[PDB]
Amino acid sequence: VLLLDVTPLSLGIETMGGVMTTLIAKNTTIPTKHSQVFSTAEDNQSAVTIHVLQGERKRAADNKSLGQFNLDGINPAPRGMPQIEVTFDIDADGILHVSAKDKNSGKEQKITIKASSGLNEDEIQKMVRDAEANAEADRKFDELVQTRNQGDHLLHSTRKQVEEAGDKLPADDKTAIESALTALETALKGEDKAAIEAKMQELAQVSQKLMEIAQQQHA
Amino acid sequence: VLLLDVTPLSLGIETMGGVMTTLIAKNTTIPTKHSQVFSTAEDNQSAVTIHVLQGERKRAADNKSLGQFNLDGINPAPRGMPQIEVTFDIDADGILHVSAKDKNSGKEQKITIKASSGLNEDEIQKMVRDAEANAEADRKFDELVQTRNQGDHLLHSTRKQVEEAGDKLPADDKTAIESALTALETALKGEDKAAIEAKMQELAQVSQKLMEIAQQQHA
Amino acid sequence: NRLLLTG
Amino acid sequence: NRLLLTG
Repeated sequence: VLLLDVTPLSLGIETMGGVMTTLIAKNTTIPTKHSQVFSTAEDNQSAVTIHVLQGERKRAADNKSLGQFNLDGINPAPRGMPQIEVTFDIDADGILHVSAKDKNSGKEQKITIKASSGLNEDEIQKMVRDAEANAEADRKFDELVQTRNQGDHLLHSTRKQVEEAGDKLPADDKTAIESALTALETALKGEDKAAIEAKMQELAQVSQKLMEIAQQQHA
Repeated sequence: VLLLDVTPLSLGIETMGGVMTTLIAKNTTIPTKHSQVFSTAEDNQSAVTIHVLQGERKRAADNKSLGQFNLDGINPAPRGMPQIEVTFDIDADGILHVSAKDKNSGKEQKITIKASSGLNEDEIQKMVRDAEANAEADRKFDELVQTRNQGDHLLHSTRKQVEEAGDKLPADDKTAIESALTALETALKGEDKAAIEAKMQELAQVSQKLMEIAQQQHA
Repeated sequence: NRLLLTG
Repeated sequence: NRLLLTG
């Protein structure tokens, strides 16, 4: 009552795009337990890597790594379908227990992190400073990743739809679409937000027939 | 230099789940212009409603509505494929210009909001208070929506995959899957996070064959 | 990827 | 829906 034991920095994991996703927010009082369900980034992905982070930055690499572990045995499935439940649990002793559980198999892997692990009071100070000092740059990184991720969904989806469409798709249309997917894929390999959005726009402008087919196909 | 004109509250729009998505953060200095690309929530959706909000709450209904407008003319497409670019732009005069543009057609609709619109200094005060007073409840709503949205993706995806699979899927498997989809769909109609996660888990446990087929189908 | 509804 | 990679 005169004091309360809180998390000095945010705790989370690295997600697609190299962005930190927070499971336990800064200044949360312990004990505390939070969970979130994630999925795979690639089709037929057999394992996921859980990279535990401490910090306030948006870029995962800009935060303090507390450790990493893998959860394997994920059964073949389209990407984004597997259910990997990640749980962060800080007990009365300030020990952090991170678990990843495949909801299909029930398979689970854990990493335990001592209360003394992480950044010390000075590092914590520098961290809170760096974050405020770079709120803008992080916002930019934040939007780029959102763009990359949207373009990646578009690329992946469109390819599946072209396959499902087959003969239904006119030769002219398929030719424009496949040229646009190549450009989009090359763009995603970069760091230029505008270029990625340009390629997505192109794809959107030439995929109108494919969109109708795909829509009708499941309607 | 002695003063700077900033946004007292966050500005954004309502997204699927009835959650507020922020385009311009609290205390941003103007002029300022930010954009984000959204998509449709339903297959063959022909229009989207842009509901402009001012506030710090996670629940859209808990924030101040600044107005709404529709962007129609969206061409038939699977849900989540259309590219609707939403731009919030606050000029030197403090006037907010919100635009929604379909990247396929280039069609665009806008709503202009006077610098005097929104919550007054007292309301702003009450708002910042309410948010801190309800940070926990909002975190809960935040996770429920994330769950609802994940279950909705699972329901939608699985149904498409069952269709694409057809004969490839064993009678026993299809029967378990279709019973699980019905349960999941009923669960999404509720407010119980645990129930939705239970149904998603069930689906994950009985969809392992479908997952292999769907994966092989596009591999 | 964030979605909007038709109102 | 947030995704993870294989490391």
